[PDB]
Amino acid sequence: AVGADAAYVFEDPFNIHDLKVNVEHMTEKMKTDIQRGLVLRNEKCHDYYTTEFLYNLYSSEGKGVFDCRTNVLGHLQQGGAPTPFDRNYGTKLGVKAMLWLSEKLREVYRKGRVFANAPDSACVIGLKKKAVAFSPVTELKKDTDFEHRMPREQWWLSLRLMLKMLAQ
Amino acid sequence: GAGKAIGVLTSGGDAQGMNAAVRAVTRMGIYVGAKVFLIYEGYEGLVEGGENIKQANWLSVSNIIQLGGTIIGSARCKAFTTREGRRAAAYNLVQHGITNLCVIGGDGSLTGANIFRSEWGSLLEELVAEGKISETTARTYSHLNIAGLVGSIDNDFCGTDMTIGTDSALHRIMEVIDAITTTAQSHQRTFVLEVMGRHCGYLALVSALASGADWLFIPEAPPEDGWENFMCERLGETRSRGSRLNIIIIAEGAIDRNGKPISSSYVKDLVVQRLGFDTRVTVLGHVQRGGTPSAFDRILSSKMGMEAVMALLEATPDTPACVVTLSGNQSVRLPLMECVQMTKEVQKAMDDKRFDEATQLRGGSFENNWNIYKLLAHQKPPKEKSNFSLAILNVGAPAAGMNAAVRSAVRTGISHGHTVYVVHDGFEGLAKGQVQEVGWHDVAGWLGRGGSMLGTKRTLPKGQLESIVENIRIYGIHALLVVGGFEAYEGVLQLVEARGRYEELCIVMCVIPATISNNVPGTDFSLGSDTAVNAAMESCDRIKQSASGTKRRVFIVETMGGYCGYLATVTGIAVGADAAYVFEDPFNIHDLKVNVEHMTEKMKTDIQRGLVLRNEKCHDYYTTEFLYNLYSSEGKGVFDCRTNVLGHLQQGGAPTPFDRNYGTKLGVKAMLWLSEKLREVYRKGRVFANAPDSACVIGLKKKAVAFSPVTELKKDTDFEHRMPREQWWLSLRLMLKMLAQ
Amino acid sequence: GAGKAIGVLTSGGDAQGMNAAVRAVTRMGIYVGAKVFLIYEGYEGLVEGGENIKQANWLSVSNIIQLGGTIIGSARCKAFTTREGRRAAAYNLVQHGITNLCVIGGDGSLTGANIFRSEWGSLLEELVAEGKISETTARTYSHLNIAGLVGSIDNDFCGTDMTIGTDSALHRIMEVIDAITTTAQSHQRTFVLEVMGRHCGYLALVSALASGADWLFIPEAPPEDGWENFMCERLGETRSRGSRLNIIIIAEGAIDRNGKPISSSYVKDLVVQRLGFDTRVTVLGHVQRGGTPSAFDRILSSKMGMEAVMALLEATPDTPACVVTLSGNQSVRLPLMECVQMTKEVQKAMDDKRFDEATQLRGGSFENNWNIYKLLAHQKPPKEKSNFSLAILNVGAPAAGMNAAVRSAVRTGISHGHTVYVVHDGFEGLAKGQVQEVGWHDVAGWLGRGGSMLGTKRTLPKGQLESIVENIRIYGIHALLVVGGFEAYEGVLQLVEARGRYEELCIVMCVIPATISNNVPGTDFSLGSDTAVNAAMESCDRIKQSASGTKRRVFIVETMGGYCGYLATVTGIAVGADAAYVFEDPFNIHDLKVNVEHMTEKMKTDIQRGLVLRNEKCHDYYTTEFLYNLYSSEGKGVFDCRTNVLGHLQQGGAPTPFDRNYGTKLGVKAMLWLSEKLREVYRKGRVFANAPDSACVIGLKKKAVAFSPVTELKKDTDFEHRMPREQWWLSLRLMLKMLAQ
Ligand SMILES: Nc1ncnc2c1ncn2[C@@H]1O[C@H](COP(=O)(O)OP(=O)(O)O)[C@@H](O)[C@H]1O
Ligand SMILES: Nc1ncnc2c1ncn2[C@@H]1O[C@H](COP(=O)(O)OP(=O)(O)O)[C@@H](O)[C@H]1O
Ligand SMILES: Nc1ncnc2c1ncn2[C@@H]1O[C@H](COP(=O)(O)OP(=O)(O)O)[C@@H](O)[C@H]1O
Ligand SMILES: Nc1ncnc2c1ncn2[C@@H]1O[C@H](COP(=O)(O)OP(=O)(O)O)[C@@H](O)[C@H]1O
Ligand SMILES: Nc1ncnc2c1ncn2[C@@H]1O[C@H](COP(=O)(O)OP(=O)(O)O)[C@@H](O)[C@H]1O
Ligand SMILES: Nc1ncnc2c1ncn2[C@@H]1O[C@H](COP(=O)(O)OP(=O)(O)O)[C@@H](O)[C@H]1O
Ligand SMILES: O=P(O)(O)OC[C@H]1O[C@](O)(COP(=O)(O)O)[C@@H](O)[C@@H]1O
Ligand SMILES: O=P(O)(O)OC[C@H]1O[C@](O)(COP(=O)(O)O)[C@@H](O)[C@@H]1O
Ligand SMILES: O=P(O)(O)OC[C@H]1O[C@](O)(CO)[C@@H](O)[C@@H]1O
Ligand SMILES: O=P(O)(O)OC[C@H]1O[C@](O)(CO)[C@@H](O)[C@@H]1O
Repeated sequence: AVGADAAYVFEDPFNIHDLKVNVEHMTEKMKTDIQRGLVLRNEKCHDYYTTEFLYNLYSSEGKGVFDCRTNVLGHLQQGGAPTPFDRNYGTKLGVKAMLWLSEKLREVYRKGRVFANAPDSACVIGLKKKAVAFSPVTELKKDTDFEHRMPREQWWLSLRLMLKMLAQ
Repeated sequence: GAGKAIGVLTSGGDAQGMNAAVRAVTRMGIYVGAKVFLIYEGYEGLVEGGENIKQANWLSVSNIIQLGGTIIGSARCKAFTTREGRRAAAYNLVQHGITNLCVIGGDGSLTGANIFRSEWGSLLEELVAEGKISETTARTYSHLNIAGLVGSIDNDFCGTDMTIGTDSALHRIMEVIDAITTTAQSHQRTFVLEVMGRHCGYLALVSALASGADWLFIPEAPPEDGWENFMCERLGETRSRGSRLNIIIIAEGAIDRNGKPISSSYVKDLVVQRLGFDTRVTVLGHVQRGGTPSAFDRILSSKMGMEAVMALLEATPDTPACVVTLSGNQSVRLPLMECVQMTKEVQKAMDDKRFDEATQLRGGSFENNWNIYKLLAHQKPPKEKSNFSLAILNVGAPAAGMNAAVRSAVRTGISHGHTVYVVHDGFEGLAKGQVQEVGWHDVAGWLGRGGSMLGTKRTLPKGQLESIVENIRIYGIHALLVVGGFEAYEGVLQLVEARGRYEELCIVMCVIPATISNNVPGTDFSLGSDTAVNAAMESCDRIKQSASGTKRRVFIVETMGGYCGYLATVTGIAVGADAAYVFEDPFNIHDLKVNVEHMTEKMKTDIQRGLVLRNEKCHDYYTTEFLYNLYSSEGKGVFDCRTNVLGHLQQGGAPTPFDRNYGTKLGVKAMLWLSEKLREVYRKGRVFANAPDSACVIGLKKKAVAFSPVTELKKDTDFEHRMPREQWWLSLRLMLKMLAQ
Repeated sequence: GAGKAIGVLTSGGDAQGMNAAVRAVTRMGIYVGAKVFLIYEGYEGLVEGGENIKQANWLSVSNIIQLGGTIIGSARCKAFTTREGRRAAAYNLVQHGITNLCVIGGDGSLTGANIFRSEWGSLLEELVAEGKISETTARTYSHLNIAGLVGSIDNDFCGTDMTIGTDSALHRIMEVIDAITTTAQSHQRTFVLEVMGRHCGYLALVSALASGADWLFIPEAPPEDGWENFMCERLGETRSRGSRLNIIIIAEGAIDRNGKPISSSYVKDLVVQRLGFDTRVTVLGHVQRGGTPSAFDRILSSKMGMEAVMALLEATPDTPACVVTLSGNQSVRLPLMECVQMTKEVQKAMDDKRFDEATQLRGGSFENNWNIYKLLAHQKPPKEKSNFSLAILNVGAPAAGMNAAVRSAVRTGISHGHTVYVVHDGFEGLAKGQVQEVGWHDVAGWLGRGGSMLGTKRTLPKGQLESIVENIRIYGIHALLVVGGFEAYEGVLQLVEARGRYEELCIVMCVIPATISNNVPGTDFSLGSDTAVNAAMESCDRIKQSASGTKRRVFIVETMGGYCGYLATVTGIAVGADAAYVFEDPFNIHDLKVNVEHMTEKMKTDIQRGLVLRNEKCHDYYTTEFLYNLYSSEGKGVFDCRTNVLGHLQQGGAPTPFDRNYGTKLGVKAMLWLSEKLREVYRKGRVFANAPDSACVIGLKKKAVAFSPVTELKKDTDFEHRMPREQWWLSLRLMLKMLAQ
């Protein structure tokens, strides 16, 4: 969204050679009229190559050509008021989850008491590729990384090719 | 660069430092492309051959640099003196195709080595005659090239300022003497300490000078007739005038005027009979021949082993056999028979009761130390009583040796009849007053202490110059002796540059460089650097032991020294570090990658460890945490990484024997120069020092002492990074990088 | 809590550690509110009086804890044996109003002290009769209370497990022996080392056991008839079967069966005549009586000096005179004449040729060490040849002592006829195979090495348990001896808890605790802690020297040890640190303010320095950088602050004498227990260990050795912080805080 020259991410492992390759591209870009740069770093993309590491590397190997600074977008990223999409998306999910909840709740009522024991009674409402789906919470367990707290396969890894293409 | 073989052996009395020499000879010979053979048990295995000779790789001499003695034995041989044994030795070398030989040992082993060279051709002719070898082999290996290394604690060999292993022998001696002084002072006991040194008094003189001994017996200066009365007078004077203990050093070859040996038992019986003092006698024995080698011995043994390999590969049959030695503070190369003959001539002159001729043959440095020792041992009653007044300052960070230099300068000045003051806390004190007059006994026992008794500060004088000028005039101070680091040089320079504005600063000044970092211009060694290298070497040795226990580990160790990379460089040589990152050698990210891949390659071998040193200010960005993260990341799965920061442990505890003697000598010599200039600039009833020659830095140059003016050094100084432009020790980095794979 | 006086003196042969005792006696006596008087030159100044007695403040005993000998002299006196001298001594104490007296010294000085007490009343009566003092003064000071401290390197006093100064004497001896071994091994020479110990063989036995000496002469076990042949057989066997050198220890009071002294010169002449080996003789002499005190001596001297002050202030005239001693590992208190008489009875039994009675009177620990030494010196031919098979592992971080314990266990097992294996890199190795059988000579020379020769890892077994079970079954291993830290205890616990799922883990297991941090449950001391405390003490002493040179400075020093604050606590006691921040003593910001203001107050005095220790994990937030910023800010203008991080230097270099012997003893005893259980659980042709009693931790409890089951310790262990619930050493923190102002 901001035309960043690089975005370092856990899902795309990077070593010191990749950082050199990005630094020399930044040196080449500094010869042109657009004498600036911006690289993003996820807060836990690398165990060792932290943001201070990248600062020192970029400052050293780009000495004389450019200088370097660091920013840490803290809890500003949680945002102020929600966007129009978040308002509508939250409203729709609240209605649809409640409808599904009422349907299951009258389904599992028998002999004067509620009794939900099947795995289908504990679900995650979510917008899949096409439309809404209610995946059981236990069925998702085989597609979840509880160490890193994220799913195995993520749909948005295709966007990284566009990111790297739009940057020289 | 080579297609030939090298042989190496140790012979004679072992000395701690031989292992570093064998390592350096082996690794340089392998680097140059030559085959290296380790010859065990000295000449005995040279004659015997077979399993005693075996080819060595880069790992054969690994993990030995910190060990005393020698790993290849050095037994004594009798058959090699005979021609039958020498032809057998030549046959063994020919069977293994060895045409060069390195011998580490004293005068006798080197004499046998050259006799072996001098008839190598005839031995091959005899071997061909009996049919042991063919004619082609004799023609191929027709010559033998010899390079000699002098390993001995005695330090009698004439062509060498320091034999391999004598500094560490002094370390063992001073460890013993430092132990004795506590109980001796506690019980008020005299002690007679018998030191080794076959027919030489170097060890006894240096140890007596470093320990403040009350009397010394050396064969080079035997005591005069009726010396017993003079001994009793001195020892009675010391123990009467506040000296709680007395120490008597006696070499194992000491003699009288008639050449007859003086026994330590005699000295004990004399002091008991004629003074009644409770006394004891200790023979230090073979403790001197063992222990870990000191830092200087490792560095020197590495330099000499490298140079010996260069000599063996660049020699020709017309070239005479050579030894590699010290002259000044560089690795010179001399011919073997000249040095052997000069040592024998010294011994013969000393045996013929020509003690003056023997003294003049060895060199005048021994006589100067002998006179310095006698000057500082006891108080000769002064008679000059000049009107001159002095102050002595400590400035900069504390260094091990400041107390020795202050004691030497104070007592020399009291001997010259001056009123001596000492300033507490440096220029800051002199601004705040804090000046007191000092006597002979007020500085007793300071020789063995590290740190600073007066106190030291980094404060510079220009901010408090009005108060400094006031106190200079109140106490009538006519000269300053500022012993310290770069801040001392800066302060004396500021006082000189302010002479026009202030007349009282028209005053003689001398700077004794004393700092661990070795950054003061005008000298090769700053007082306190040897103690710091030894402390860092000990710490890094413990770290290597920790790393070798936890296999597949690398350590990043941070050394002090500011922008000066001396302390990291010589430390890394002394502990076999794989790299030492230094301001004077700029390094980028590519060099760090290159070092990481070498560490990965080394982790495939049997030596699965690593150690890289980093000066505390070698790089603006690539700090120690940066190197940690880089090494941990790119070496993931192969090894892990840890960091250590050697903080103010590098200032060391007690000073080494070298720092004690070096500080003592600089204090005497600076005071002599100070008195000479002070009586020179006295005219019409007042002192008036305005020329730039009156403000100087005493320092040991390449050869000997020199007094460089403080303003003349300004054009060779970096006041941004606080160090000189050109430094003599940048050559050692090539040896450091060579000894590491 | 007091309104009375204390007197203190040192007498007899000095020992390094007396200075710490004098400091602790003085500072505790001042803390309790009593006046303290330093009595110089021992009983000589007690009789002489006058200037020899002077009142002491908190700074009189400052900057002495790291010094050997004694600062108050300890001369010998002859007049005090007479009643005229004793009444003069009593008169001097009465003139200064001293009614309590602390005496530091051996049996003779304490005997004279009690004779002085036993007639104090009659001496006062005589002084009143001659008119020296008035009746009111005699009635006020009518009694004398005595507390004794045993300062001696010999360690002959019966009521004390360790006399003040014997551990440091062992440090001096091992420094000497470590020096000798390099040249001895280099030249293949026998050595005869004469150690002190007046009529006692403690020093010789411990040093021989720590150095792997090939023969020992002690008076408590004189050699049998015709011992010369047996000596020649052993020394010929060693030097024949790969032992390059031989070491012979000989106490200075050694004797034959007829009580006749055996001279070291005789031993030399015997080995020359009957074996022809090149040999030498060294008399270590008074080196043992001096040098810096080791860490244990400082800690012990501080504890005993505190306890002596408590005894003097809580005693009553009916109470007999007492000494403060060691029993187990606590500060007990015994009556003086009982211990004096028992020591004399031992000496008389040894003089009357009742060597068995003298041995049984001293204690069985000496005999056990004597048998352990003879077992491990040479290989007795085994005959059992059991089918049992063993493996030995190193786990955790490397510690100084692991190599000693492995050598002891391997050779004991080979003596018992077992097939012994060693695992390289711990449980990780055992998973990866890496098992090799080991022989007697395969472990020679390991006693003197730090770190780990086998290699150690933090890996735990449950992740590779299938591979571990496979290798256990392939090599037929029937027992494990896992020497290591908390990770070893955890691993053996995991193997025990997995016995139900895997049958091959039904196997006997023993854990030797070996780690610097002293965090393994089931023992008071872990193998390697003494070396680490000594290394940290040396480093902090150098730091204090740096701080005292740069006046008005405070240091924050970070120690290793995880969450266990043992290493920081005992280090801080050993170097007089003003504070030691520890996990077990929670501290908030108010405590840091309180310490900063005390440091500000201390900076007004003559001792303008400071030192606070911080365990590496004492606080989640208040890290070392936090303390740096706080101390620098709130102490701005008064002092500056610096930080040091003692990294893996605290793992130490070579092990101390204690770690060598302690590792050797634990290896033997663990192996004995292992063989006993292994033959107990053998039934119907197979080993089957399933009870919890078959998996244990060998450890030295309050009194003696115990084998606690690994599962029983689980209810007394903190697996979150990796340390036991209750720790014996939390009492030392009160002494630490008391000795600091
Ligand atoms: N003139 C000589 N000819 C042949 N070999 C010699 C000669 N002198 C000494 N050697 C050899 O040097 C070895 C030891 O030398 P030595 O003089 O005893 O000790 P150091 O090296 O301390 O002088 C001896 O084994 C001997 O074989
Ligand atoms: N501290 C000492 N140790 C060893 N020898 C000494 C010492 N002091 C003096 N000597 C020697 O004893 C002799 C007498 O001392 P000397 O310096 O000549 O006194 P003087 O000033 O009367 O000439 C000299 O030969 C000297 O070299
Ligand atoms: N411990 C050491 N550190 C550095 N250099 C040393 C050391 N020991 C000796 N040297 C060098 O070898 C020389 C030996 O000194 P020496 O001849 O005894 O007295 P002097 O320095 O007065 O000539 C020294 O000048 C020095 O250059
Ligand atoms: N029986 C005694 N009566 C009085 N004083 C004694 C007695 N025994 C020893 N002393 C005093 O103890 C001092 C030294 O004691 P000593 O036995 O010689 O050394 P140590 O403390 O090692 O045993 C002597 O000065 C002596 O005055
Ligand atoms: N390494 C040694 N050092 C000192 N004394 C020893 C040593 N080995 C044995 N002895 C003693 O010499 C004697 C003979 O040795 P011993 O252990 O009895 O052999 P054996 O198994 O034949 O009985 C014994 O009295 C023993 O205590
Ligand atoms: N260096 C030390 N560190 C800690 N404790 C020690 C040290 N030295 C001795 N001790 C303690 O004093 C005792 C002396 O040990 P010792 O009697 O020689 O043999 P053993 O330990 O087998 O009984 C030890 O058990 C120990 O509790
Ligand atoms: O560089 P100098 O002034 O010669 O002294 C070296 C000392 O100075 C230091 O910077 C220490 O500075 P501080 O004592 O002020 O902390 C170290 O490099 C070293 O301990
Ligand atoms: O806590 P342990 O396992 O008993 O050993 C103590 C050592 O272990 C350490 O954690 C060091 O760990 P590393 O060697 O892995 O860096 C330190 O607390 C200390 O050096
Ligand atoms: O060990 P050895 O053979 O007695 O050697 C003694 C000699 O060693 C030396 O250090 C030189 O070999 C001399 O000081 C001493 O005289
Ligand atoms: O210094 P001195 O008086 O010769 O003392 C020797 C004795 O000192 C001791 O250390 C005990 O006083 C004994 O080992 C030795 O016999």
